[PDB]
Amino acid sequence: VSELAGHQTSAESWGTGRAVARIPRVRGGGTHRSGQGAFGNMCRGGRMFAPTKTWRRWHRRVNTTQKRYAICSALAASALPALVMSKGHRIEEVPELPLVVEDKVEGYKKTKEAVLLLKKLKAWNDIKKVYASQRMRAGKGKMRNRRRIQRRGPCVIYNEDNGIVKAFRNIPGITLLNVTKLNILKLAPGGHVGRFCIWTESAFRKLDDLYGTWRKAASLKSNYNLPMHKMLNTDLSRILKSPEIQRALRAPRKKIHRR
Amino acid sequence: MKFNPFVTSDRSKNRKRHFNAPSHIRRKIMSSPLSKELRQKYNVRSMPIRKDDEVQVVRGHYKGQQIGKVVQVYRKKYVIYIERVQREKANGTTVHVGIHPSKVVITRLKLDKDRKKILERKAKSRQVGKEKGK
Amino acid sequence: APSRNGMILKPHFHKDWQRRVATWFNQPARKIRRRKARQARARRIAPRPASGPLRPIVRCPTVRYHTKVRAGRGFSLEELRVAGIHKKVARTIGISVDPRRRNKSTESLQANVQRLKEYRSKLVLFPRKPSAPKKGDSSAEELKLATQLTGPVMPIRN
RNA sequence: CGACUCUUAGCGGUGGAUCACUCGGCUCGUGCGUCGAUGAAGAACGCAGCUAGCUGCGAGAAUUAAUGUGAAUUGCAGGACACAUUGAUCAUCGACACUUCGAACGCACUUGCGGCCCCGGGUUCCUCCCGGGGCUACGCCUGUCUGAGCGUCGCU
RNA sequence: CCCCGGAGCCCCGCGGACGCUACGCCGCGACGAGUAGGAGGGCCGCUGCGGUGAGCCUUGAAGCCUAGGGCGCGGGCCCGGGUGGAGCCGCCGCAGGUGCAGAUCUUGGUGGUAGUAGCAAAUAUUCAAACGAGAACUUUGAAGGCCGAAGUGGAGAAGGGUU
RNA sequence: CGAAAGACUAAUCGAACCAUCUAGUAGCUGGUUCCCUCCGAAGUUUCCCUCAGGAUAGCUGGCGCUCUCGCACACGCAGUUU
RNA sequence: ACCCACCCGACCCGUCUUGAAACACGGACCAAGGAGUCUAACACGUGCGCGAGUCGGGGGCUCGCACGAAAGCCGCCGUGGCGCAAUGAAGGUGAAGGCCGGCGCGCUCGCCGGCCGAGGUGGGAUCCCGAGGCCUCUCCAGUCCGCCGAGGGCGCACCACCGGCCCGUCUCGCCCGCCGCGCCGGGGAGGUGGAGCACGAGCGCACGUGUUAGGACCCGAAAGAUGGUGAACUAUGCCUGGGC
RNA sequence: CGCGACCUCAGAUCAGACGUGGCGACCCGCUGAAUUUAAGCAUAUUAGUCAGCGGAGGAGAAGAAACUAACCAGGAUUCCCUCAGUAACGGCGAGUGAACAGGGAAGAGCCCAGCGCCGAAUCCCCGCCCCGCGGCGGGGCGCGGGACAUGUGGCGUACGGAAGACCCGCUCCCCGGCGCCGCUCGUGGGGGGCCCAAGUCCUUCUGAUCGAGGCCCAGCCCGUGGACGGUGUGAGGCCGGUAGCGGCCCCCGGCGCGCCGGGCCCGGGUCUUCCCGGAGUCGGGUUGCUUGGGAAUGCAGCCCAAAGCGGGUGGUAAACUCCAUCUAAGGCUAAAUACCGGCACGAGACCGAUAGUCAACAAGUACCGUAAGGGAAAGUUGAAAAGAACUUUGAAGAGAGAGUUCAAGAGGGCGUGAAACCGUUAAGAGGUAAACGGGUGGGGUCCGCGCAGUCCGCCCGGAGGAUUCAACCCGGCGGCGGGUCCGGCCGUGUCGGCGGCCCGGCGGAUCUUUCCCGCGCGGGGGACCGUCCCCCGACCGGCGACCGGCCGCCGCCGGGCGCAUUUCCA
Ligand SMILES: [Mg+2]
Ligand SMILES: [Mg+2]
Ligand SMILES: [Mg+2]
Ligand SMILES: [Mg+2]
Ligand SMILES: [Mg+2]
Ligand SMILES: [Mg+2]
Ligand SMILES: [Mg+2]
Ligand SMILES: [Mg+2]
Ligand SMILES: [Mg+2]
Ligand SMILES: [Mg+2]
Ligand SMILES: [Mg+2]
Ligand SMILES: [Mg+2]
Ligand SMILES: [Mg+2]
Ligand SMILES: [Mg+2]
Ligand SMILES: [Mg+2]
Ligand SMILES: [Mg+2]
Ligand SMILES: [Mg+2]
Ligand SMILES: [Mg+2]
Ligand SMILES: [Mg+2]
Ligand SMILES: [Mg+2]
Ligand SMILES: [Mg+2]
Ligand SMILES: [Mg+2]
Ligand SMILES: [Mg+2]
Ligand SMILES: [Mg+2]
Ligand SMILES: [Mg+2]
Ligand SMILES: [Mg+2]
Ligand SMILES: [Mg+2]
Ligand SMILES: [Mg+2]
Ligand SMILES: [Mg+2]
Ligand SMILES: [Mg+2]
Ligand SMILES: [Mg+2]
Ligand SMILES: [Mg+2]
Ligand SMILES: [Mg+2]
Ligand SMILES: [Mg+2]
Ligand SMILES: [Mg+2]
Ligand SMILES: [Mg+2]
Ligand SMILES: [Mg+2]
Ligand SMILES: [Mg+2]
Ligand SMILES: [Mg+2]
Ligand SMILES: [Mg+2]
Ligand SMILES: [Mg+2]
Ligand SMILES: [Mg+2]
Ligand SMILES: [Mg+2]
Ligand SMILES: [Mg+2]
Ligand SMILES: [Mg+2]
Ligand SMILES: [Mg+2]
Ligand SMILES: [Mg+2]
Ligand SMILES: [Mg+2]
Ligand SMILES: [Mg+2]
Ligand SMILES: [Mg+2]
Ligand SMILES: [Mg+2]
Ligand SMILES: [Mg+2]
Ligand SMILES: [Mg+2]
Ligand SMILES: [Mg+2]
Ligand SMILES: [Mg+2]
Ligand SMILES: [Mg+2]
Ligand SMILES: [Mg+2]
Repeated sequence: VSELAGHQTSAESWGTGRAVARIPRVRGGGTHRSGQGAFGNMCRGGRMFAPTKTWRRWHRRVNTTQKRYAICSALAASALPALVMSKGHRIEEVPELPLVVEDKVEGYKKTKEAVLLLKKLKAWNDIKKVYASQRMRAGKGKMRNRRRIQRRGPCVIYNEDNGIVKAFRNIPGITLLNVTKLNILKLAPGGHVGRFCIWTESAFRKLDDLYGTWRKAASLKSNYNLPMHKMLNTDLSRILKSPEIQRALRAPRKKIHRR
Repeated sequence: MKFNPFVTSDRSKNRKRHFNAPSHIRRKIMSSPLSKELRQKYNVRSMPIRKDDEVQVVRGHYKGQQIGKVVQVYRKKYVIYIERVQREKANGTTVHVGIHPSKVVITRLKLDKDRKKILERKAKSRQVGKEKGK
Repeated sequence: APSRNGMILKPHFHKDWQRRVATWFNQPARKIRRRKARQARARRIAPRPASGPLRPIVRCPTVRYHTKVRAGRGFSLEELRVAGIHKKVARTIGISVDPRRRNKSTESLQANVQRLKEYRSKLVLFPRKPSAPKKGDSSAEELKLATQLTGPVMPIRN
């Protein structure tokens, strides 16, 4: 809000003794705006309490490994059909979930090709659902150039644009990434972890060179490896009804002694 | 999307641009499609509508297959008046009802020299793009 | 008033500081502008290194830095004299010259002569006209590179 | 039942909250970075067929020319134009034009008084008189012309 | 002296809820004032952003109103009907100029007071007519009165600026 | 400015008015916006140009941790008494 | 939930106050507005990443930014910050001890070989060992499985105590060293000051509370300062007119 | 008593030039408070900050060491990060507070006076010609004026310079024009103009659609275009745009080639002989301000007042002494940097008409004030004005009918139309002001019923009626689970191959310069170590990591089975 906002008046308080109320009141004149109420956050005209400043700490800076950890986490759950389906993406009829494709797809220079591809791969019904979501936004962002809203679609990770990013462009829903420049804002939109992507074999090879396997450095991010796991056996149902453990448990007291 | 970083995509800016548009610019805004018949012949989608073209109204109340001659172009009001597109006021007097140019179709153009040269310029650019696409 | 334990601390917000707050919303826009301007300057100085001129090796001052070595401002006159480059010319071939540098020890001098010698070896002086006189190199070492050198020219590695 | 009063609801008033709109703001950024005695900014007074205000312009006054555009402008009139023609209407704007105050300049601020050169009526240079035109601020530099001094000399 | 794919089961170790959003579900006891103040939880509420609801909406959105039907301890909420006429909401996250009875608070509006106070300085009006929809007040005529030439008369200055 | 009353200086005078410094300072008045739940005070200490305020102890809450054993198999502590 | 009736109960809220229904203040009524904010610095708590490190800025390389003024990467990855070492005003100094054997007279002092290597007491969650039961449809043999376990151990963290080491300082003492033998340098014993060491816990990011500096919860002075406008009222002087 | 030089001074409406005011976000020079903090206050602080005056530019200022340092030394200025809330200052309280180094952004360096040499070799203005002329210039020609020796120009300035002799190697740089060629990064520089994809297809809602289903061919078309706006609701395809190394036309820039006109005979080292520095300034004393600068950081006034192996600095006053380091008292200079004013654009987790600027509107307007100055309120009929013809009552405003509109329960301050408050209509009540809590009653309003609500669901028994099964085999498909791990793929731990090791790469302060290449160092090999991969065998976790057969079981389809069965229905 502007600096001068509210203070461009010259207004003194009629002190006590005049009845009225000790506010600074507009000085002199034969207008409506005379002996009014200036400056106070409560007055009409007035001046907002704690006017907003530009030097509010807008930007927010995050540790680099943590950023990478998130981006690994999103990738890891771009596998897992459950996490992709739960994130909404109609991935029912898709052939294999870390969906990787031939690298002619770098070639394509026309939406025609890019859509045909998506229909063969059965990824179109996500795009279809994007069209279905296209609707008007609720409220004031309508009058501030955020008027329409819709779904996020299939990600498409490419290794090099040989034409591709032109091809997939008008197809609403699609975002294109380079592998070498991935982004958590796009791999986990809403801060929500799953997301159906579509890999290019050239790009899908490059992932291990970028992120490093568990027994090999990144070899592309100088000093980095994957984050180690805290617990390895995630399925505790496989643990808890093992021989080794159930051997060593007292028998479950389960009678219900009511009052 | 639009990628040109000197265009606007800003409701307030586009509307202000529109409503406070100058006559010669309004000419372009007030354009209207050719009939499929002419679309075939001239290789042109649409043309800036003019004082005495022949025209169908396509949508609204006056939507109909009659071919009325244009009567005048009220560029201030973003509208054109058409021959029998009119309504009787309280006291019997006919009043030319406005139709917006874009909800109308030009069946017959009023061809002058300049209109002829315009159509030659638009058709040529269309065929350049088809040659570039091929 | 202070309450039970804490740094008895002095902030410097008693002047009208909000009148002189300097935001950094530029900086991205700035960073680009420099970068464009940088790429333009390269393109202007066509086969010449983007870097600038070549600069001497030089030790830092003080006990602290002492052990490290930087690029200096420009080669001394003795170093040009010994290498055998006329000081007025050295500017014209992309050799930084300062003339305010003393030269105390002969270990720093011979190193910096060696630098210039090496430079003169791996330099490709184009002739003034396309018709080729003396000094100007062969059209072989010219066609094979009218290439710019990315980064600092012959970088110093401590 | 009666009038009156209180309460609730219906409908009507008063009033302009709410909601929905937004050719306006506020903030951040980019590029450029240009006023004036060749009269600036600012002020004044003018100018439309009907126009008060806002805007736009300057006695060529809601504008002239030019170039681009290519049929309007339109509240009503009237008109033009042949829109197979430099051609309506907008836009641009390089040519032209630009009343009076204002640093503001003949001197004054009454809008008053002048001087000096030339031109038309007036004369037949007879000065008057009237009208038109061009000069007439201060400071300062380079030169120019006229000079001043028991300032320093020379020759007579 | 035998096997539960069959002992037939009050206990079953062969497999295990109708139950198991394990931030879930269930059982036993105890206890429950509260200013200032502190903490927790709010599927309480407002506005905007990323996600998400193949959400809702001219076969009627928001708001508004309702002696209609309900839910919740409560913040609140949901449905019916009316009115309205173009947008709006649920969930998961993020963000804040986020919830009013008070401030002789600010701006706008409305009452009671009240058809009340009041329309009392400087003697004065009456009759007829005309116009006119309409006359206590206009105009004309007649009468009765006043200012009483230091004027309630006749002319300027300043000021107003078309009176 | 005053034949003096601190009179008068554009309804303002024991220091005019206008704009700014200015959102001047305030140990002092006033106000300070939804629900449920749980815990729940102090007005006493010493110091202070301190006595209508602070500081510091005290009294409150919150976060915990370390251990204890009703899982037939307990050590320590108390606004008591012996 | 609308209205009415009746019995019982029942003073008007807000607020300052030991005490408010008060003859204490604010409040006719309704709508909208309206007050603990943001920045910086500190501290503690909590969450995450990495960990004797950590770090990201600032800068740079990748794009016309549609989304990007983002995202990514950097022998800059670390100049540098904080951290990993203190203590002294400073010149400066700077965290090891033990044991064993030998050689100097073992002189609780000086020098040479070997071994262990962060001391010890009490309490310590927890692990570990475990006599012994306690049965099995018989009399004994007898491996397997438990359940408990008297008794005994290693003892985390943490606490209390005693030792030890480093810097400052004092007191008392006796020896070593060499390019410079000196108003040179080095050590020992015993106290005592240190925000110390005694097998590390930090760094960055985020949220919360508190405390401050800022307009700093919102409203409020009397004043103070700078630069300008007024003598059309009125005060006094002067000029030129009028009047009694 | 003249005339003539010069010197110092006047006057011109003399010829020709310039300066004056504005704006002020940023910038340079002065000037300079007080609120405030210190819980009082006077030093301090607020603050070299507001106000005041001056002067600029597209930036300004600064800037080529009289510098840092004390190192093995750096090397103009500005800017950022850091130094650092540190050294220091301070009623040593409140509080205040730099610099060097280090890493970056950028990077660029120069010229006089003097000292000297050169016939003033220089400059300005006149006038005549040729070109060029909207940033007054080139070339030539004039006994045409003047400036200038009280010093103009070339060489030259501390990084040394000049003049000499011989060592060497050889000779393009600039401008005034006139042309002409390649349109020269947002991927054709800048500006202007004018252009360029695809449905108003079906049906159906609607006042109007832009909405909802649909549109065999793989999916209506286009899609480098599904930004945005407009158009009677919500539009990739109606229109303007949007995309594109898309098009065409203008103009202008910038750089490439040719010709002419001029200028321009422009080096380096080596040895010798010469040459060399800014005075009322430094420095001191002082007083006042200023600074973190403390026995004086910087600026001032006044007084004193220099030197030349000098002078200045070397963060504690002074003397002696060595070292180090610059060279002051003259000047110019792009760049990274700043920008709440201007012109022109772009965007937003901002505001949405008591908000957001005072100002969405004929706002710095109306209005007030003598004046300085103060300073509002105020957006919305509808898709379209279709803004109510006509009839009638009234003097008229106002009505009543009629009409327009999807609607006037949208009627020109008109979208929606809350509350306070008022009118009426309906209902109910009424001597302790009203209102309230708890508890019942009565009446209303609607809401749910029922014209029996006897509510359903399993299983069973009986009684009626109707289709094909189930049970079973047979054929097919699919699924599960299993072990023989049977056969093969799959992967964990271990061992064997030293096998990838050079046909496996990185890393290393491990080594070697027997190596190679480039100049003891750099790069690359070559050893070595650490790490990552092939070959087969063996053991083991045989792991949801899979296949193939076989087995068992399940399910579906079709075959079989016609009816004591298995269904449906009452
Ligand atoms: Mg405001
Ligand atoms: Mg809303
Ligand atoms: Mg650089
Ligand atoms: Mg009523
Ligand atoms: Mg209003
Ligand atoms: Mg309680
Ligand atoms: Mg409380
Ligand atoms: Mg509408
Ligand atoms: Mg906000
Ligand atoms: Mg209220
Ligand atoms: Mg009365
Ligand atoms: Mg008169
Ligand atoms: Mg006073
Ligand atoms: Mg305040
Ligand atoms: Mg007090
Ligand atoms: Mg508690
Ligand atoms: Mg009190
Ligand atoms: Mg009292
Ligand atoms: Mg009370
Ligand atoms: Mg009383
Ligand atoms: Mg009081
Ligand atoms: Mg009151
Ligand atoms: Mg409110
Ligand atoms: Mg913490
Ligand atoms: Mg604290
Ligand atoms: Mg605060
Ligand atoms: Mg105040
Ligand atoms: Mg004072
Ligand atoms: Mg000026
Ligand atoms: Mg004070
Ligand atoms: Mg105080
Ligand atoms: Mg005081
Ligand atoms: Mg100061
Ligand atoms: Mg100022
Ligand atoms: Mg400059
Ligand atoms: Mg200098
Ligand atoms: Mg420096
Ligand atoms: Mg620090
Ligand atoms: Mg200071
Ligand atoms: Mg000279
Ligand atoms: Mg559209
Ligand atoms: Mg639309
Ligand atoms: Mg189109
Ligand atoms: Mg000071
Ligand atoms: Mg000293
Ligand atoms: Mg300068
Ligand atoms: Mg308004
Ligand atoms: Mg309003
Ligand atoms: Mg407003
Ligand atoms: Mg409104
Ligand atoms: Mg309205
Ligand atoms: Mg409204
Ligand atoms: Mg309606
Ligand atoms: Mg309506
Ligand atoms: Mg209305
Ligand atoms: Mg509306
Ligand atoms: Mg009644």
